[PDB]
Amino acid sequence: SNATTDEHGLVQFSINTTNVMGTSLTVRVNYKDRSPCYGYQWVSEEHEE
Amino acid sequence: TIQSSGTFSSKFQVDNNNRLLLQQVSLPELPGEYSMKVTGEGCVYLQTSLKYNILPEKEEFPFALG
Amino acid sequence: AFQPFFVELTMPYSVIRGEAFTLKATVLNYLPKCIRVSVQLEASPAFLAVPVEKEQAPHCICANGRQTVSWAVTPKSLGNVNFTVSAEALESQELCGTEVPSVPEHGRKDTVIKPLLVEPEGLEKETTFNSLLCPSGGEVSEELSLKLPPNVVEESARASVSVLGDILGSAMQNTQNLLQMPYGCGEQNMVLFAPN
Amino acid sequence: SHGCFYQQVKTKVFQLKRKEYEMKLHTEAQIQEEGTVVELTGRQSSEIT
Amino acid sequence: VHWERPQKPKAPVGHFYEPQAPSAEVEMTSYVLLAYLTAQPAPTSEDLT
Amino acid sequence: NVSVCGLYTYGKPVPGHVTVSICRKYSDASDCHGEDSQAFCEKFSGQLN
Ligand SMILES: *[C@@H]1O[C@H](CO)[C@@H](O[C@@H]2O[C@H](CO)[C@@H](O)[C@H](O)[C@H]2NC(C)=O)[C@H](O)[C@H]1NC(C)=O
Ligand SMILES: *[C@@H]1O[C@H](CO)[C@@H](O)[C@H](O)[C@H]1NC(C)=O
Ligand SMILES: *[C@@H]1O[C@H](CO)[C@@H](O)[C@H](O)[C@H]1NC(C)=O
Ligand SMILES: *[C@@H]1O[C@H](CO)[C@@H](O)[C@H](O)[C@H]1NC(C)=O
Repeated sequence: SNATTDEHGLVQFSINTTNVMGTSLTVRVNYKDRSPCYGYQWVSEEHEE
Repeated sequence: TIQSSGTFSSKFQVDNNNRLLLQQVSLPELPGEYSMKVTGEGCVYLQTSLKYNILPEKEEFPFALG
Repeated sequence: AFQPFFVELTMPYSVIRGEAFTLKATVLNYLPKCIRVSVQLEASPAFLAVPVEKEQAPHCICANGRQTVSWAVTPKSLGNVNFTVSAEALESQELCGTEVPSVPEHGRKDTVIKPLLVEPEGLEKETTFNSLLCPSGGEVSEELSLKLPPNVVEESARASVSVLGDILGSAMQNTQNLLQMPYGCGEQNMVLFAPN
Repeated sequence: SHGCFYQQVKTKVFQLKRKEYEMKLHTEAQIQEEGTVVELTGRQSSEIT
Repeated sequence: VHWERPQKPKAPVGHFYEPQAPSAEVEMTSYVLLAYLTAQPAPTSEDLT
Repeated sequence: NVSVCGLYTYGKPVPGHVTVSICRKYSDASDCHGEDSQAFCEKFSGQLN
């Protein structure tokens, strides 16, 4: 599910739980990769996930 | 053979020796009514290209608020 | 080669019939004497040129001395067009320097004739057509009607046809280039096997 | 005589990239009529992250 | 003339090296070709163009 | 040492202006889509006598 950052950048996301043993959660504003030219071995940039 | 109404004729021959040879020729008439007539055996790819110049309009007088 | 006193021009290879442009004509003097020059250009009716500093008369140019003038010109004709530039020395004008003999050879005036190219005005554009006529032991025909004269300019319409047989344009390299030795796993084995 | 000094610099000469590490700012003020100079080591750890 | 994938993949995609998407443009175009070239008596003219 | 000399018609000298851009190439920048591969450059302006 998507959401957005408010005046304080807070997001209160709720998830009902009726599922398996362990749940993994992740949140991102960009995708799971350093989108602009990450594979060179001479790069300097990142985006926390 | 390329025949054109304004008495403009042209001929070309294609054989295995000039298999990949490209035979280019100009077309000088603005009005085009070119008729292609091919005979014999073998396929032939005919590519035609035409070119000109435009944009002498698009200068009107609408409101546009100055 | 060389010339003790010459006049060389500068302009690009091609221009447009509509817009205008400047023609830069320079004159170089290598003789020790300093002489005033009368530089001008004979123009044809195929265009229209106007000077920019014609009222002021040149002063003089000594050894290794060069001067330059310009002309705002606009072309009218199409294709290659001749431009003539005539430059010469003058006598009895000892106003710039001390003396001015001004006595060159019989060809004391450099009359250079240089051509320039001009394309038809307006935004250029194209149109294409293609066909595959395959007479398999008989006769075949086709008719191509070329007609696109909306808001166009005369003589800009050019057309051309090309007859060929193109399965050989790229037939040469890759056929020669591939054929390799099979090896590796099943996947790689097929990769190197199937293309052959 | 009144207030404090300001200055806006440009980070182009720094080349904030892969192989150019941290930022040390050594400011040195020389108080007049004494020729007394004093230095301050600051913001060394500016996180070019 | 030719055909590509949906002009650019919609969902978050890319980064390089054709990850889980080899671009398959030459193969699909050739497939279209082979299709056009097939008929029961012999192919027509338009398909050959 | 650096020098610039211009040959002309019959190799005679030519008067004018010159802008020499002596440079070191391939700097710390990543060199892809936003980083200039061009490393340090020194531009000298001379009046060709
Ligand atoms: C204009 O330019 C043309 C070249 O585009 C000149 O044509 C040459 O004229 C000489 C004779 O004066 C011929 O011997 C040459 O064969 C022509 N050109 C070529 C390359 O064959 C022409 O002299 C110039 N002047 C005029 C008045 O047209
Ligand atoms: C995420 O979902 C919301 C609906 O809750 C939608 O408005 C939004 O467009 C979605 N995200 C994107 C990138 O479209
Ligand atoms: C949470 O979602 C589950 C989904 O199956 C649903 O069964 C449950 O009633 C929901 N609880 C709420 C809305 O409190
Ligand atoms: C470089 O120029 C200087 C004078 O400008 C000269 O003395 C020297 O020999 C030249 N060559 C070098 C430094 O290799």
